[PDB]
Amino acid sequence: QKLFVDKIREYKSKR
Amino acid sequence: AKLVRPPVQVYGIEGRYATALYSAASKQNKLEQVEKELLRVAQILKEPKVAASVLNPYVKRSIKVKSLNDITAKERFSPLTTNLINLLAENGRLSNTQGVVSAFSTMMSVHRGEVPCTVTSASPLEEATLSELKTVLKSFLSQGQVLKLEAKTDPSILGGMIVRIGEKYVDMSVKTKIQKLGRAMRE
Amino acid sequence: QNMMRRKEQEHMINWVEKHVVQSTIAKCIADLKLLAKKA
Amino acid sequence: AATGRIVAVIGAVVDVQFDEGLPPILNALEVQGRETRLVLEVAQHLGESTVRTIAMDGTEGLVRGQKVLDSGAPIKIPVGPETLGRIMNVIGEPIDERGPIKTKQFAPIHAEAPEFMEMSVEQEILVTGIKVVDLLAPYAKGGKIGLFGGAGVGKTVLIMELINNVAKAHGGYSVFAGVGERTREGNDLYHEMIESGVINLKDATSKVALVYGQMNEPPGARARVALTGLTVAEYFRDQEGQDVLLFIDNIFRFTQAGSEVSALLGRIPSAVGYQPTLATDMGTMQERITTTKKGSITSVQAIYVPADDLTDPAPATTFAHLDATTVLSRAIAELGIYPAVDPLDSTSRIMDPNIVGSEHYDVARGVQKILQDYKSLQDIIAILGMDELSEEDKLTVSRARKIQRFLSQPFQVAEVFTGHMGKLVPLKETIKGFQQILAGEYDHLPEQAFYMVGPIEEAVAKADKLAEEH
Amino acid sequence: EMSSILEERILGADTSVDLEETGRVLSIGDGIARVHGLRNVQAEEMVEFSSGLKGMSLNLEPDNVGVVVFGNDKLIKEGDIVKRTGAIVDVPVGEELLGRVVDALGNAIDGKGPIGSKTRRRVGLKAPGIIPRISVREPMQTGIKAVDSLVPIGRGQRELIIGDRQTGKTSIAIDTIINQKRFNDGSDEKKKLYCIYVAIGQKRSTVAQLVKRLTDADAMKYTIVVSATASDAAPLQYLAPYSGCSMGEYFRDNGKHALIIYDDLSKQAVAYRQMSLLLRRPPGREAYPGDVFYLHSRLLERAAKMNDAFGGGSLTALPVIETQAGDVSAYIPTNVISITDGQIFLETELFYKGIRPAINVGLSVSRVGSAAQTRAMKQVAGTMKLELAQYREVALLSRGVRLTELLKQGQYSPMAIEEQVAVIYAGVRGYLDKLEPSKITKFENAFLSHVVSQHQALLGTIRADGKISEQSDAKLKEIVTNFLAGF
Ligand SMILES: Nc1ncnc2c1ncn2[C@@H]1O[C@H](COP(=O)(O)OP(=O)(O)OP(=O)(O)O)[C@@H](O)[C@H]1O
Ligand SMILES: Nc1ncnc2c1ncn2[C@@H]1O[C@H](COP(=O)(O)OP(=O)(O)O)[C@@H](O)[C@H]1O
Ligand SMILES: [Mg+2]
Ligand SMILES: [Mg+2]
Repeated sequence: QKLFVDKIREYKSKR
Repeated sequence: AKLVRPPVQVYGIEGRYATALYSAASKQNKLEQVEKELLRVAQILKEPKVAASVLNPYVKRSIKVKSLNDITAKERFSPLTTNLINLLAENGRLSNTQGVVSAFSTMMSVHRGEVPCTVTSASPLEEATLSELKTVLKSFLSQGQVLKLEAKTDPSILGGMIVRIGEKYVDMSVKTKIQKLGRAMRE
Repeated sequence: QNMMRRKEQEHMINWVEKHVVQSTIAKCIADLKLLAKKA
Repeated sequence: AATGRIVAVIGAVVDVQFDEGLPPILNALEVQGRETRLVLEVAQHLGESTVRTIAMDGTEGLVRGQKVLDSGAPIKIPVGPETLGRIMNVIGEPIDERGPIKTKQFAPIHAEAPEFMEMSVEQEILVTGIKVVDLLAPYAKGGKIGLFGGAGVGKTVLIMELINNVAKAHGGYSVFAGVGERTREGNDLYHEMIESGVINLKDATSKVALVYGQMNEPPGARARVALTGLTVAEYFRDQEGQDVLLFIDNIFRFTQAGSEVSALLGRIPSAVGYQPTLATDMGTMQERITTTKKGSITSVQAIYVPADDLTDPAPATTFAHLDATTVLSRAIAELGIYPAVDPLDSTSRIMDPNIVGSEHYDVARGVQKILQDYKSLQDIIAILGMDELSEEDKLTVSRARKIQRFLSQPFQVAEVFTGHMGKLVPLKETIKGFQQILAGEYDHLPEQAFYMVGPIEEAVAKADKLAEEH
Repeated sequence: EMSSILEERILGADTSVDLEETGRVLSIGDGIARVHGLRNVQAEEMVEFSSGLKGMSLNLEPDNVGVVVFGNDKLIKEGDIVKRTGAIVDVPVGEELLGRVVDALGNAIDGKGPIGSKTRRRVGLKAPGIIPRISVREPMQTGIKAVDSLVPIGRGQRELIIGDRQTGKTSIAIDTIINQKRFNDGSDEKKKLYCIYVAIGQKRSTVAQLVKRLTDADAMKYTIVVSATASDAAPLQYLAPYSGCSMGEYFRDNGKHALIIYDDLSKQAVAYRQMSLLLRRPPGREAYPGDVFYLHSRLLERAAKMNDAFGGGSLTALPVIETQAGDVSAYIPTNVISITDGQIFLETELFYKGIRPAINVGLSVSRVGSAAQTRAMKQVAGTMKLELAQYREVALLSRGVRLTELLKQGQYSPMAIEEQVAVIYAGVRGYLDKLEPSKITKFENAFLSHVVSQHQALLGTIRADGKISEQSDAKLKEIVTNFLAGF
C-alpha cells in the first residue's frame, strides 16, 4: 500500500 | 473456391496479398519454406540498386518484371513465391511488397503462437526482475504460446511499469496513480 | 470564511502533489504476482 | 446451415463474413448471442465471401466476430386467419402479449408482383360519405388511393374517418400497417378497434390484422414493415379470394428508411439525397398492392410530403402508382377548412362521365371551374380589393367562397376539435347540394352558413338560425 | 479542512490496476477518432481516452473503430491509449439528480460535489411499445391561461413550442416548471411532476440565469438541468437530449411523472448535421442528413404514458423549435410537427404588439387536448374557444377583444387552475363586455386578488371537485358582479 504511506507524509508536511 | 483464413487478419492490399499467400501455402503445407522465401526476396529488394530499378515509375512494367523474372529464376524460387512477385508486378503493387512480407511475418508469428508483450519502465530494468516478470507473464497464456517480450524504457512514467500483452494492458505506472489520487482529491 | 477555507484547501492540494512532484518496484512485483494469480 | 462472423457494424448495416455457404440476397440471418431476436436481411454480396445486411432491430452491443446463423429463406411471417385481431412486428412476432400466432403457414415478405394477365379492370365507385372526396375525386372499389399531405394537415384524421366509414361498413378482413408513425396512434387504434368490436380478444371473429413498425424502430424495420403488412393482405387476397382493405400509414417512411440506409450501403446519392433505387424499390413494393382476378385489395395509403414540397422525389414518384389521389393542403387548413383536401389537386381515374354519370361529372367539373376562377382572381382581389371586380366576377367569387365552405365537413373522429357531431353525407346529397349552389339557388345565404355542415338542408337551417338569432 | 482529504479519497481511491483491453488512436480529426485495436468493443460502447475524455464506438470497421469524441478533440493525439469500459453509453439516473446541474454525460457542473446516483440507464434505449402505453388522461398544468385553456397538455404528451427567436418559448417552459411547485409541495404524490430542462446550444450565461430563476422560485429542488451549451462539442449537444430523456424515463418507469423540455431541438439537429457532414455522409434537404427525422423521432417517442400494469407513470416532452422568419413549412419544423402531438405557435407580430404570451390560438393545437382537462376549465374554455373563433372569423368583436386581452399574462406568474377558471369565467359570461378594454388587465389583477384574499372557500371547492357546480356557479356569479359593482 505504498502510495497511502506516500500521501500522508505529504499531508503531515502540509500540516 | 474455399480459402484458409489465417488466425490473424491483416488489412489493406498488404493484408489481402498476404492472406492469399497464407491460404495458398496452407493447402500445400509449405509455410515456413515460403517465409524463408519472402525473407530472401525482401533482402533482395532492400539493396538500393534494383530497389531503384523496381520503384522507377518510368520503367515499363514488362522491363521491371523481366528483371524480376531473371532474379527470381536465379535463386531457384518456389512457384508460389515467383507467382506472388509476378502478381505484384502485374498489378503494379510491387513497391509495397515489403509490407506484404511484413504482413506474412506477423501472420505466422501468431501461427507459431507468439504473443508480443511490451514493458515500459521509468528505469532501465534489472535482469533478475526482467525474467522474474517474464515468468509472471508466462502464466497468462495457454500452452503453445511464446512471449515476444520487448521492454523499452521511458523515465517520465515516474516508476512502476506499463505492460502490454498484445492489446491487453496493465498500467502499474506511478504517474497515472498520482493522477488518479489527484483526481480523487479534487472530486 | 468559507471562501478562504476553500481557497486554502485548493492551494493545499496543489502543494501536496507538488510535494509528490519532488518525491523500489517491490509493489510492482507484488502486483505482477497478483495479476499472475488473476490468470 | 451456414455460420458466419460479423466483420463491421455501422448503424443498421452489418457486414457478415461467411467461410462457406454464402446466403442468397434477401435471406434472413439470426445474430447469435442476444437477448431478443435480431434479424439481418442480406442486401449485397461484397465479395470475399462477405455479405452486407440491414438489421431489423438495434445493433448496439454487437461485437466484431460475433456468430451469425443463416436461415436459408427470407423473413417468413405467419399468415392466415389467426393473424386477425393480433399485432405483429416487422418479423412476425406478436407484440400484443397474447401468445404465439399459431397459423398453419408462413409466407416470405418478399414476393413477386402479380403478372399482367392477372390484372383486373373493373371500376366501381366506393362511397366514403365525405363530400369533397365523393364529389371531386371518388374512390374506387379495389383501387389504390393514397392521401398526400404535409405535417399536421389531417392525414391521420382522414385515414381514421375512412377507417370508420368504410372498414366498419365492410365485411372483408381489413389490414392496417403502421409504418414509421406514432406509437401513441397505434395504441389508440388498437383500443378503439377493441371497443368497437372489430378486434375480438375472445371468441375470435376479428376482421382486422395490425402490423406496426413505428417511429422508434431502426431504419430496417421501418423499411420492411410495409412489406410485412403487404404480405398479410396478399395472403388474404390470393389464398382466400376475400375482398381485403389495406390501410398503410405512413408509406413515405418506407422510402425515407431506404434513404437512411442507402448511404451506409455505399451507394452514390441520387437527387435531393435519396437512394438511386427509389423508383424501383417503390415499384417492387407498390406493384404487389393491387387487385387481381383472384381477389380485391382496396388500398388507402397516407403519404407524407416533406416540407410541403409535392415535387420531392418520394411523393412525385408515388403519384404514378395511385388511382385516386387526395392531396391535403396547409394553406387550406389555415383557413379552417377540414378536411383540408385541395379541390384543384385531387384527381381520380373514375372521374369519367361514363362511370359516375353526366350529372356527377358535370357538377364536379363546374365546382372545379368556379374554384379555379376564384384562384386566378385572388391576386387582384387582394391587391385592389373586391370593390373593383366585375359584377359577374363578384358573383363568381361569392359562389366560389360558398363552395369552399360547403366542401368542409365535420368528422366523427374530430368532435374533439370541431365541437360538432360527425356528418356522413351520402352521394346524392353531395351532388344535389353542389348543383344547387352552382345554379345560384343560395345567393342570399351568408357564406358562414355553409362552413362545417352536412347536406345542404343543414346549410339552410344554419342560415335561418344565423338570420333569426343575429 | 485537512482530513476532508485523507477522508477516504486516499484509502478508498480505486488505486487498483486491472487487465484492460486497449486501442491506439490512428487519426483524430473532425471530432472523430480512428482507433486501432479494441477487438472486442461493442457497437455504441463508451470508451475512455488517455486525457480522461470519453467517446462512443460508432463505426466498428474491419481494421479500425470510429469513435465519436464527447469533448474537444484538441485533447487527443495520435498514439493515445483508448480503454474499453464495457458499458454501452449510459448516464446516472435517480432522484439524486434533482437540484443538480449536469452536462450531457451526467457530471456535476454546479460545484456541489458528485451525484450520489446508484442506477445507470442507457441513453439509446427503445421507446415503449404499443401495449405498455395508455391514452393521455391526467392534465399537465402549465399555469398559463392561454395554454391551460385552449391548448391543454396532458401527462404523457409531446407538445411542440415552435416560433421565431425571442418570442417567449423558454419563458413558457420556465413557467411550466415553476407552476409545479403547488403540486410538489402538496400531499397527493400522484400529482407531483419532476421537471428536466435540457439546454442545447444555448448561451451558458443564459443557463446560469435560468438556474437562478429556478432557485429563487424554489423550483430547483425538483428539477434536473442538463447543459450542453454553445461552446461544448457537437457530440455533447447531440447526446444531451438522450441523457435528459433517460433521466426522465427513470421517473416514467417507476410510477412517477416527469416533464422534459428540450431547448431546443433545432440546435441538436444542427449539431447532428455537423457530425454527419464531418463523417462525409450524403446531405439531403438543407444539407441535413437523411436520418435527422429518426434523430428526433426515436427521442420524442420515449415520452409516453404507461398504463397501470407498467407503473402508471408518464413523461411529458415540450420540445422547442426555432423557425426562421416564421416559416413553419421548413424541414426540421415539419419533422418535429410530424413527431409531436400538437404545437404552440408563438408569433412575432403578436409579441411585438404587446400580446405576451404571443400564442397564435388559431394555429396552436393539441391532438390529445380535451381528454386531459379538468371539468371546470373545460366548461369555461369551451365557450371561450367558441367565442375566440367567432372573433377571429370577423377580424361579436368586442367580446373577442376582451378575451384576447384577458389572455395576456406576466412572466414568472403561473396561475392555479381555480384562479384561471375564475378569470376566464368573469371574461366569458360578459361581466366586462362593457368595461373598456385597456383596464381589463387591471380589473383582472384586482379581481383575482379579491377572489384569493377573501373567497378561498370557493376556490377550495373548485380544487376539490374539479368542476364548477351550479352552486359554485351562482356563487362565483355573485362574487364577480359584486366586485364589478365595487370596481
Ligand atoms: N409572458 C411574457 N410576458 C411578458 N414578457 C415576456 C413574456 N415572455 C417573455 N417575455 C419577455 O420577452 C423575452 C423573450 O425571452 P424568451 O427567452 O422567453 O424567448 P425565446 O423564444 O426563448 O428567445 P431565445 O431564442 O433568445 O431564447 C423575455 O426575456 C422576456 O423579457
Ligand atoms: N377533419 C378535421 N376536422 C377538424 N380538424 C382536423 C380534421 N383533420 C385534421 N384536423 C386537425 O389537423 C390536426 C392534424 O391532424 P393529423 O391528421 O393527425 O396530422 P397528420 O397530418 O400528421 O396526420 C389535427 O390535430 C386536427 O386538429
Ligand atoms: Mg400521419
Ligand atoms: Mg430559449
